[PDB]
Amino acid sequence: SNRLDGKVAIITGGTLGIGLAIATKFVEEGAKVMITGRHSDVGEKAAKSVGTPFQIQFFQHDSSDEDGWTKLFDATEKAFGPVSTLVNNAGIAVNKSVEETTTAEWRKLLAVNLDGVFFGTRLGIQRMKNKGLGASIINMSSIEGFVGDPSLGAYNASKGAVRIMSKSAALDCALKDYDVRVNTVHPGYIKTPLVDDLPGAEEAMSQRTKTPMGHIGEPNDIAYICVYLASNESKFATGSEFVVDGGYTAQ
Amino acid sequence: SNRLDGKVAIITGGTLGIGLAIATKFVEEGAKVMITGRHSDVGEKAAKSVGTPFQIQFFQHDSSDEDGWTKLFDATEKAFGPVSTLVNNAGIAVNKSVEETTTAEWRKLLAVNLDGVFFGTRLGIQRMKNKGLGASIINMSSIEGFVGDPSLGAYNASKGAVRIMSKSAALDCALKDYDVRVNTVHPGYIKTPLVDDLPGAEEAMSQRTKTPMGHIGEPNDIAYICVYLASNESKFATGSEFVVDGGYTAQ
Amino acid sequence: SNRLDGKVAIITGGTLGIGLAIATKFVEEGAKVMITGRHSDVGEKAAKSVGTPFQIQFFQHDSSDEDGWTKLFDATEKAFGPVSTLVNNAGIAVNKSVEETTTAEWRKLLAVNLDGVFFGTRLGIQRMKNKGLGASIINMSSIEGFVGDPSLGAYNASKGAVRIMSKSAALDCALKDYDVRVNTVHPGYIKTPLVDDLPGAEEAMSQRTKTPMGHIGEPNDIAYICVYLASNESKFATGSEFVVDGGYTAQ
Amino acid sequence: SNRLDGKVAIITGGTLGIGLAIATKFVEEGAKVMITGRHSDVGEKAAKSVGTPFQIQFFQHDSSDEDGWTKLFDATEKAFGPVSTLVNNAGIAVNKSVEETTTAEWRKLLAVNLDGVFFGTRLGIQRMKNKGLGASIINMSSIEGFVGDPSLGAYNASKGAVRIMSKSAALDCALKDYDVRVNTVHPGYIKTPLVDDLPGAEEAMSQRTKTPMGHIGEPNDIAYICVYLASNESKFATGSEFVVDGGYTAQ
Ligand SMILES: [Cl-]
Ligand SMILES: [Cl-]
Ligand SMILES: [Mg+2]
Ligand SMILES: [Mg+2]
Repeated sequence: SNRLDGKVAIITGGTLGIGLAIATKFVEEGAKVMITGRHSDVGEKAAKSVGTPFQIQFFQHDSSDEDGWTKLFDATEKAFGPVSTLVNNAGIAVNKSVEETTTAEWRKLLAVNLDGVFFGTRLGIQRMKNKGLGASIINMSSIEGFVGDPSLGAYNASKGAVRIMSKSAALDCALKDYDVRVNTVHPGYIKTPLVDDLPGAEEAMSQRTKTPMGHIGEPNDIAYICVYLASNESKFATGSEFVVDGGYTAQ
Repeated sequence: SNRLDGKVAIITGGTLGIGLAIATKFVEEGAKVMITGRHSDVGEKAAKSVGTPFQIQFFQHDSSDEDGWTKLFDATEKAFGPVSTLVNNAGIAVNKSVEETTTAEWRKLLAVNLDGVFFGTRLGIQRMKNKGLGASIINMSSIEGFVGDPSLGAYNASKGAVRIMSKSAALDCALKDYDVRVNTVHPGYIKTPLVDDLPGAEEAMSQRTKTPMGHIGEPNDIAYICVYLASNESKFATGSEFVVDGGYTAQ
Repeated sequence: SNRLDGKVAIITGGTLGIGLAIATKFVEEGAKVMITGRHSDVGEKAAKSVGTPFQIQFFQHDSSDEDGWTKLFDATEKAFGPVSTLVNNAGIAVNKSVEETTTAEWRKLLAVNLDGVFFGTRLGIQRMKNKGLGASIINMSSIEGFVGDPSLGAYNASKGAVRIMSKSAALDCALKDYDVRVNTVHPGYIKTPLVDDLPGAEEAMSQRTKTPMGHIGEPNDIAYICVYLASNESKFATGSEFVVDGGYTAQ
Repeated sequence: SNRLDGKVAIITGGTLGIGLAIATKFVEEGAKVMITGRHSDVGEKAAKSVGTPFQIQFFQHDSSDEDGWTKLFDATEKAFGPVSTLVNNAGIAVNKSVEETTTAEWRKLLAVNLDGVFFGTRLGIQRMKNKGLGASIINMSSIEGFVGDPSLGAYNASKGAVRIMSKSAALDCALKDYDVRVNTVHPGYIKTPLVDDLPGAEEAMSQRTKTPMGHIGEPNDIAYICVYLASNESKFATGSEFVVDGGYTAQ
């Protein structure tokens, strides 16, 4: 308990599923949290469901929106004081092979999944370096950052990019003594309402040729590894990849 | 707090350095612990330094000793009840290139670092499967399981072996619904009394071309990732590698 | 000899350095080659230096230019018949950390290094599937696709993207029986006239803490692995990463 | 043609399947070859099938036999002159999970697959260093060196060991300017008479959930990457992993 004492976290895509579980456990461990999402309806309800505005607030933002990133860091500092912790969790999927990806689909997915993580990482380093915060940037980088999927071409590109860009940022922050760590988290298949809304999706993901455990994960599985990485417990972990996938990548 | 409620852990090489830190944090999180080591003098003192014999005990054992593994699981069950958690941390180093490794050095190091982890993993699966324990085997597998070191040839062999053997065991346990997870932890350079006893060793390990953070870790850095992996917080993590190395492998 | 009998290859950035060496060895092994580059002065001289217009031609192209990719495949087919082989070699570097990367630098580098490899791979699959050509797409994906560099943030993002996007494409082509393979090549540091023009670059690259061989490579080092991947010798290799780096990533 | 001009190669387990194909292509490319195997009936027939005793000979040897390794290098030097090239191909498999592996099975498999590769690599470095031979050690390290298989526990241990031990040897040889390269080759599933003798093996290996190409490879698939690694074409490749697996590890 109090594993995130004094921390101030931004969690992009924090209004549902994995992001909301990360936000929930972060508040339970003593962090102040600003969650982001595209929809005020979802986001204001989500913040209130977790805690008071002294614990957690919502900021409406598309991660692809560069100017919005400045507003987001300014709003979080105004509410909670200097930001110590950034979880770049916002992402979209296109269910196309490379061959069948349109240029419009390619640009839209990279704008959220890659540009957004770049904008957040770049700004996070500038705003959180050299303040003795034990600062931590956690980039969501998928099992699709390790292995290909024939029907997730653009998503694979974005997650590979996040995986190695995060190492670059980890190294620069370490070498310059910035007191900022950067790591990637790689979820396998996770049961969310969105999976539950697609008939047969969980059953397909639970086949042993996909997930050896024969079931898929829950959002708290990703929340717990994020608490470790945001905490000072992980002060020697930087430039690392943390996989939580039911054995998906082990075979 | 109470993150290892009800757990019963064996930690090999648990009498000093990283193993002792893992044992200390495991007891602090509510686990019963049996630590092993070659020397009764070190081991009985270490157990008493951490807690009462109702919390932690010592069992004298060389991990290379196959028959001793049976005695160790029997003694732990007699003291604390069924074992839920095994940390295979016992290991030795030979400071020779492959070229300059004698056959006697090769066999001695593999007996501890590889045979020992095999004997512990094999027995752990048999003893901890199908009991609803949330069982977890944590194999120590080094940054030397990912990258070569020209003067650690046999050690590199042993750590590569542990890395991939652990995936095999993770997959079999997952596919057979055994309720046993197997993961590897990969420390970079860690400050211990043994490092402190070698003049200039910490300074060499802290050079940026080795450890980008410009310093080395402390035993608690490895203890915290082991608490996560032993706990039910990591119930969807199996067959994964967890690196805590100050950026060593990121460059 | 004749290891690329009947092959028709496009090599982007084929007018200089690594691309020119690949083109030279491809023509030697019996391939017909279209090389691309931004500058017709360089490109027309380069094609004539290697062979006759029945062996090798130049097509002026920026790999970021989507419409130009269509014209490039059309021109290659007109000159040499159906394309069997694509080497996505064109690339640029920005020598900035993630922190210091401007948005204009980010967008410019991703346009060439990521968008261009996507446009080439997508069009390559569409044009070379189901023609019994033994088709092969070779993506240049850098050692910077495996490890971070603190001063190559955008470059690392682009090379990690190419690494995993290529696996996606490899799998879709294999599962659909397209007779198209996709693989990545990961050069370490290679001596080119351009490296010769950067004072101290080769010397810095040649430090044992960077390249263990204590020297950097030459363009033919990359040409020879590309001949293997373009040829039918590699008909069971798809979704693989081929590193030629002097030991850079082994430590 | 003549890609292995002047080379003198030892190929362990060179009398059947993959080893025999490597030997066949090595002789075709101008190498002198000593093949090893346990059975003189098979070995003498295999050598005569490929070439004359001035091109290729057989030496009876179990790779687990340390004293026999000395006699093998002595016999090869006597027949062909100084050895330039070693392919550590000899291997055995036990079809047991870690849980089900007997100690006798463990020790027997490690004696061949790990001890034998150590004995060969160590002796190879000692005999081929500092002779200007362009020396090359190629270690067979399996897709089972990258991913687990629930029913290949000891095999996975041995192949992970070879993978990382080879990086250690590569680095020491590079740093000491020995003119010795060390690399690993990782075959996927390969059709051999031995696979043909296991009912349903090829069919199981050919499922898209195992090999995405929907078929397995042939021995020449491994021979061609070994020619590249033995030749001076690969003079900048050391400490690298070369996977030829039909897409097995890409998903
Ligand atoms: Cl040009
Ligand atoms: Cl034989
Ligand atoms: Mg490195
Ligand atoms: Mg896989």
